[PDB]
Amino acid sequence: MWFEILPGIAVMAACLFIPGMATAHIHKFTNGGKEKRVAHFSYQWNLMERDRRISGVNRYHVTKGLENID
Amino acid sequence: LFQAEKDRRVLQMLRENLEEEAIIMKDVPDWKVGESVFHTTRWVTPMMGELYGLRTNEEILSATYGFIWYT
Amino acid sequence: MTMYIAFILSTIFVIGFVGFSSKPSPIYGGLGLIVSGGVGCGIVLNFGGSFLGLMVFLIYLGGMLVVFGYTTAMATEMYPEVWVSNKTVFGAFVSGLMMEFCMVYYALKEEEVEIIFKFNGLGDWVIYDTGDSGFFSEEAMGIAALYSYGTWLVIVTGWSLLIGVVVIMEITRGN
Amino acid sequence: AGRIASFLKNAWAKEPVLVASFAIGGLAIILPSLSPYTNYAIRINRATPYNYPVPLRDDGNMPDVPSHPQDPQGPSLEWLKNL
Amino acid sequence: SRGEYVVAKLDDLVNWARRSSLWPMTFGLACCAVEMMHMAAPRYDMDRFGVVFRASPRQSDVMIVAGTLTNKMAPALRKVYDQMPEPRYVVSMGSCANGGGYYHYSYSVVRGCDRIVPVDIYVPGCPPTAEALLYGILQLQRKIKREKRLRIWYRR
Amino acid sequence: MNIMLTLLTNVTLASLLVLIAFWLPQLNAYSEKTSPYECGFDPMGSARLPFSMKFFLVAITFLLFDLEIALLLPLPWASQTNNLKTMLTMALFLLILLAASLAYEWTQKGLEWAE
Amino acid sequence: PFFDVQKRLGLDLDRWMTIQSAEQPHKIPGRCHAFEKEWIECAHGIGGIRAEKECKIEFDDFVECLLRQKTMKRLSAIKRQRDKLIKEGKYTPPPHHLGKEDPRP
Amino acid sequence: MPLVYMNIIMAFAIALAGLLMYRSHLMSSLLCLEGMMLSLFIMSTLIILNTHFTLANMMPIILLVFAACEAALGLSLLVMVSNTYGTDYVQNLNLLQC
Amino acid sequence: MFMINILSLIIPILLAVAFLTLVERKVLGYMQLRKGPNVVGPYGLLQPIADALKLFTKEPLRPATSSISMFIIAPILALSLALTMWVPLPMPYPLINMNLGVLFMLAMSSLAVYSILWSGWASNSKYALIGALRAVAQTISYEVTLAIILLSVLLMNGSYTLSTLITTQEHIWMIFTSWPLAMMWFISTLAETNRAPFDLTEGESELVSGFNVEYAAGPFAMFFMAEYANIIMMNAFTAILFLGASHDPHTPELYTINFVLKTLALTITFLWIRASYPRFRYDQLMHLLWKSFLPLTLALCMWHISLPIMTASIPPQS
Ligand SMILES: COC1=C(OC)C(=O)C(C/C=C(\C)CC/C=C(\C)CC/C=C(/C)CC/C=C(/C)CC/C=C(/C)CC/C=C(\C)CC/C=C(\C)CC/C=C(/C)CC/C=C(/C)CCC=C(C)C)=C(C)C1=O
Ligand SMILES: CCCCCCCCCCCCCCCCC[C@@H](O)O[C@H](CO[C@H](O)CCCCCCCCCCCCCCC)COP(=O)(O)OCC[N+](C)(C)C
Ligand SMILES: CCCCCCCCCCCCCCCCC[C@@H](O)O[C@H](CO[C@H](O)CCCCCCCCCCCCCCC)COP(=O)(O)OCC[N+](C)(C)C
Ligand SMILES: CCCCCCCCCCCCCCCCC[C@@H](O)O[C@H](CO[C@H](O)CCCCCCCCCCCCCCC)COP(=O)(O)OCC[N+](C)(C)C
Ligand SMILES: CCCCCCCCCCCCCCCCC[C@@H](O)O[C@H](CO[C@H](O)CCCCCCCCCCCCCCC)COP(=O)(O)OCC[N+](C)(C)C
Ligand SMILES: CCCCCCCC/C=C\CCCCCCCC(=O)O[C@H](COC(=O)CCCCCCC/C=C/CCCCCCCC)COP(=O)(O)OCCN
Ligand SMILES: CCCCCCCC/C=C\CCCCCCCC(=O)O[C@H](COC(=O)CCCCCCC/C=C/CCCCCCCC)COP(=O)(O)OCCN
Ligand code: SF4
Repeated sequence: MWFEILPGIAVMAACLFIPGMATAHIHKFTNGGKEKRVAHFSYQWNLMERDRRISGVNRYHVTKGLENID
Repeated sequence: LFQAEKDRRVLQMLRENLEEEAIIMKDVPDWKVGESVFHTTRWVTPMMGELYGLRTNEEILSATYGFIWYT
Repeated sequence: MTMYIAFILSTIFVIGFVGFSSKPSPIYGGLGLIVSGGVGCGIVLNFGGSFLGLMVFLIYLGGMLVVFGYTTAMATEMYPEVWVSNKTVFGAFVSGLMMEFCMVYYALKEEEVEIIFKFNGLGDWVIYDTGDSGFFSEEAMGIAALYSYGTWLVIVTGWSLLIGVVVIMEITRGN
Repeated sequence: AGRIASFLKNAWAKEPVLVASFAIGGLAIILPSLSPYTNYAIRINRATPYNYPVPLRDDGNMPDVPSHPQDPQGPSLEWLKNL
Repeated sequence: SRGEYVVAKLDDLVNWARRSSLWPMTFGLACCAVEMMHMAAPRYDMDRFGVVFRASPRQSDVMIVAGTLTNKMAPALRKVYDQMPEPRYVVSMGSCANGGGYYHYSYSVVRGCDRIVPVDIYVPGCPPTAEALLYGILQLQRKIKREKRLRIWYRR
Repeated sequence: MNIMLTLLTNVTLASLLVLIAFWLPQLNAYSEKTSPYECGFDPMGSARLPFSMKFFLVAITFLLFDLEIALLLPLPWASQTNNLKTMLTMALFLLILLAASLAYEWTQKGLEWAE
Repeated sequence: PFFDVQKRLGLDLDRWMTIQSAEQPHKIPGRCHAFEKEWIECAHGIGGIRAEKECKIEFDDFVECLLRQKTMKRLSAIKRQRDKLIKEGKYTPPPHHLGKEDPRP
Repeated sequence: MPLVYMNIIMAFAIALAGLLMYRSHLMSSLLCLEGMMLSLFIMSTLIILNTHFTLANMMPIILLVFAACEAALGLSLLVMVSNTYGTDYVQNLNLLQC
Repeated sequence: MFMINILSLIIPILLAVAFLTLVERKVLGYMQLRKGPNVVGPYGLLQPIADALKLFTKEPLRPATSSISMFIIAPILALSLALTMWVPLPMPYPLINMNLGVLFMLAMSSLAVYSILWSGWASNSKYALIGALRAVAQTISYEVTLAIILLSVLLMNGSYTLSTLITTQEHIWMIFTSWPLAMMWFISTLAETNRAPFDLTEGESELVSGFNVEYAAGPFAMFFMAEYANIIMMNAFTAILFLGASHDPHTPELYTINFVLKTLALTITFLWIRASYPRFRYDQLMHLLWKSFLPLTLALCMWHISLPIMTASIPPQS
């Protein structure tokens, strides 16, 4: 045997492993490695646009700390 | 703070558009620059065709379809 | 000017309406109506109408399926027609397409008035309001207000649905 | 009150699905009226600040309106913290 | 050369793909169909070889003539053979399908299915044992392996 | 944009699969091969003849019922109103009406298929 | 004809939806709240016949807010002259209208 | 008015003409009716969304509901017509004259 | 970089479908006291590759009486819908973060059956027409019940966003709250994907392969791929909806592994049910769904509407 079904299932699991984590990795690689922002409502989109405008490099994920206000 | 910044940004965009319209409309014989289309004299919120009217296509796309297309 | 996405969707909408409005063997009419419903769902999606678009798409899909079963049962012939299998169907389809294209060209090139008023063009992105929203969704709140504000609408709608069930039963009773 | 018991017996023996569905529907209809927690749900719904609270212009005759968010006056959400 | 190696490898790959997965059509006529069933039984389990039954002729590769082919049935057998898309193979099972068998001299029996359809493998017996039919299927697999289509096309 | 790109990619992949399926293998089609499939013999009538529907009434009732879910789907958002009593009353009223319509169909032998 | 029972009984069966500026949920305002309110206050009481002559200004402003026909006409004229000038070669639009703007929060 | 509104009006007019033409069948005219309902729904929701009429967002849904009723009604009648003639052709509905 | 994500979501799903065919064959074989495919490769690992290569190198057949455009369009639509309905799934981060994911899934699932309908109608054979009619009856039977079950389950979530289902059941699985709805939803998904005992649209013993009886080599393979992808996707959706896993934002691999394991368990359960029971009758399925599932579904919808108000536990995110 009954365990001879275990190999194929394992391979299938490996395939189902591929998308999820990959997406996560892609998101990180595209957003400075910090869990790409979710904008469900207009307020969150406005926050993202404000960050993009004040970043100075046209990237919303480049956050500015207290060192940017003298 | 966001409200204050939004008001200042909208006013700056409107002023830039008005200055540019004054520049362009100079040779038009019967044009009054900055003329309102409403009989009233109170404040009317811009239409987004008045803010990003003279700007590029990418800015317009981000302004109008930016939020809806973000997934 | 802005990728003409809404304009392209509206054109496909009208094309599907022409396709199913020439009455070519309702199977293909059903396909045309499904295409038009999906494209209209996309159109209202582009305007912020998510729930309304998804609802109209689902309702039509369910409705179309019943229609397909019904044409298989009652409205079929030995040689079902298509847009190129009949002179009349092809004539109607081509006339609709040509007149739609003519109207589009006249409205794009000139500020022409056809029936209602003059044409503007310059994309539909201009009319969008610059106002921002909160943590809620405007359409979602408007629709959800049906249960707190629209008591009368809910009452008449429920009564109409119950009477409709009774009515279809009585009509199909037979005798 | 005697024949209804026999009818319930017969319905449970023959069509239990209908009996269960009717019982669940009846419970869902009656129970919310008797529950003391409905007012708490309404209060929680009313306490959610979706929109900005516009300040009131001070005319000097507003004793119950706080002058600052940390002032003791105004509504309190202390009952929510214990729920 | 270079093209010869490529066409040989491609032909080997295609032959392996067609050989490893044969889908016979659910089609039995007489006694031999019981042994065909017993081939699918757990003891022999033809499925483990990639051989799985499919009902529709359009989704079938092999036609196994298991039983007597009467005159009333011959048009139906030819029809279902014609509707099988190529490549297709025919395996003749039992004496009745091979050459008439016990009913060779009867007035209503086709003396062999090879008069109606071209046959690839002839399996003898009455009925052939499930092992005999499995051996015939393996011989058909070997015959498919020996086939050379792309190699012949290259030398044209 | 992302959803449109996803739809285009999926449709392109399916179309490419169909094209490879239709252009790679050797095609040898003759008249007898492409005939309509009956079990072993030629079809008597045609597949375009009317096919009786024994559940037409159930289909129409499904048409009417498919809008009840459309009305009931905004309930998660309607749950966030201030006056929950009216919302609850109207939702329960709508569900009772749906149940009553289903019961009325059931008792009058409306769910039974035609003989 | 119009057997008005709502005003007689004070029921408000369908008057909550008639106009755009009447108690929307969560106080969400319409796009033309101010213009519609102004027109309604102007035209209330005088009557239907007078409201088409004395409150014509308010109705015109409300319609302009609704459809923005004049605004789009003005914008199209400005854009037409702008593109004619750029084709002739005298405009040279400023950098902040081309993508070189210094953005502000 | 933008091009989207005019395209929706054009779709409604095309569907109305298709309903009024009555080629051969009866299902096709019902399909034209549902197309008219769909165009009305799309235009109504576009208008409601453009002007931020919050309370009117529930108006299209109610529309759809009654659309269903109409559709159901038509289908019911069609069945009877078939049961009287074996074909949903409109040429058979000629027992009553003017 | 988005196309890389699209490909990384597309190709593994197809590979998983291909190997699920082999897993199902071996599982059925071992539950039938035999071995199943173990000859082509080591423990039969190369069987799906041989199957696909055989199917795509075989002559594709088109009937003479068939309507061509629909006949070719239907498999494309089926496969496209099967691949598309995977994007909004949070694993734990969805590829497309829709505000209304559940409604999108319902609409796309409703559109999927039109591939079966159009293939059956365009095949222009009696068995294909009967298969299409059976599909129509099946969807008429299950659609309303499925939608009401989804609404009742999501009444405790607070929205239609699929990502919120991860944080809704951070502490306790939702199966402990709505297990009757869980069972009814499981049966509805069994009927939705056209699986035993509700696999009436094919009817191997009755309609000799049913609607796809005329699809020879490539489009038949695409239909098979679409069906198996729909099986896996529906089981993943059920796992997310009813069996929520623990998501740590700094290591999503744990959530991905848990979710994949739950999906595989549900798929094995699907194969188990297929091997265990005989087949329903396509009128008995409608009678079951409209006389036993609809009343309980309506009652539980009323109960789940009343419960949050009754206990003052209304979910957030209006
Ligand atoms: C006594 O009286 C008599 C009878 O009365 C009893 C009779 O009855 C009778 C007639 C009966 C006879 C004809 C004999 C009939 C035999 C029996 C009745 C039954 C025997 C066997 C049965 C059919 C039961 C079978 C059931 C089993 C469980 C077998 C498994 C069933 C299968 C159908 C399920 C598996 C499905 C198939 C294997 C197809 C799957 C393959 C896929 C389509 C391919 C994979 C998909 C790909 C396309 C994926 C591609 C994606 C890629 C990316 C992958 C990678 C590829 C790249 C190249 C990398 C006679 C004659 C008779 O005298
Ligand atoms: C980013 C990572 C993603 C991972 C996804 C999850 C895992 C996916 C992997 C799928 C596993 C497939 C099963 C493989 C089992 C091993 C088979 C092997 O042991 O057998 C060999 C098979 O060898 C094959 O070459 C290996 C093929 C396995 C890869 C095919 C999987 C399909 C996806 C990619 C296709 C590209 C194929 C490139 C190689 C031909 C023996 O054949 P061969 O050595 O020959 O002997 C005959 C030739 N002689 C006579 C001269 C000796
Ligand atoms: C779209 C991307 C993929 C494209 C296609 C690639 C698909 C993956 C390739 C799969 C590899 C497996 C093939 C062979 C497996 C080894 C099995 C071995 O045993 O086969 C032997 C020999 O097999 C063949 O010699 C090997 C065929 C492989 C040919 C290599 C081709 C590489 C792929 C190249 C694809 C594209 C080429 C570039 C131009 C575009 C004969 O064995 P057989 O007697 O039966 O069985 C024995 C039965 N027993 C066990 C009972 C005793
Ligand atoms: C897995 C998903 C991703 C896959 C990615 C790859 C995509 C592959 C694209 C799909 C096509 C591949 C199929 C493999 C064979 C090619 C099919 C066709 O295109 O070739 C011939 C098409 O050619 C035509 O016969 C005539 C061609 C003459 C016109 C020339 C084309 C215009 C170019 C101008 C010439 C200049 C030089 C050309 C080279 C650059 C077909 O001829 P035909 O006999 O019907 O069909 C039988 C094919 N058989 C033999 C293989 C069974
Ligand atoms: C008075 C005339 C009686 C004879 C005529 C009878 C025929 C008509 C049938 C019934 C008339 C409907 C009148 C209901 C009008 C709604 C307004 C009122 O009822 O208050 C509502 C209260 O509604 C209550 O729930 C009671 C209505 C429920 C009616 C029960 C259904 C049975 C009606 C009978 C006909 C239905 C079909 C047949 C059923 C068997 C909402 O008040 P509230 O929420 O504070 O304010 C909302 C505005 N906010 C949000 C800004 C605050
Ligand atoms: C106003 C309150 C409503 C709220 C509750 C209800 C919510 C929704 C639930 C109802 C859904 C619709 C139900 C439709 C009823 C149809 C009844 C019917 O006609 O079916 C009978 C069968 O049903 C009957 O046997 C008659 C009624 C059976 C009892 C029904 C419920 C009676 C009361 C039960 C609950 C009592 C209170 C709960 C007590 C719990 C125990 C302490 C016909 O039998 P067939 O299956 O068609 O054919 C059989 C032969 N082949
Ligand atoms: C204190 C307040 C509480 C309020 C009440 C809440 C509790 C409610 C209590 C009742 C719950 C009952 C739920 C039952 C669900 C309905 C099922 C049903 O009744 O239908 C069956 C029929 O069900 C079936 O036959 C379906 C067969 C399909 C089999 C599929 C595989 C078997 C099960 C596999 C494992 C199940 C896994 C479930 C969860 C999966 C993980 C999500 C009966 O029908 P018939 O026997 O035909 O009778 C009608 C004629 N008199
Ligand atoms: S060969 Fe023998 S066993 Fe086989 S069908 Fe003929 S008589 Fe029966």
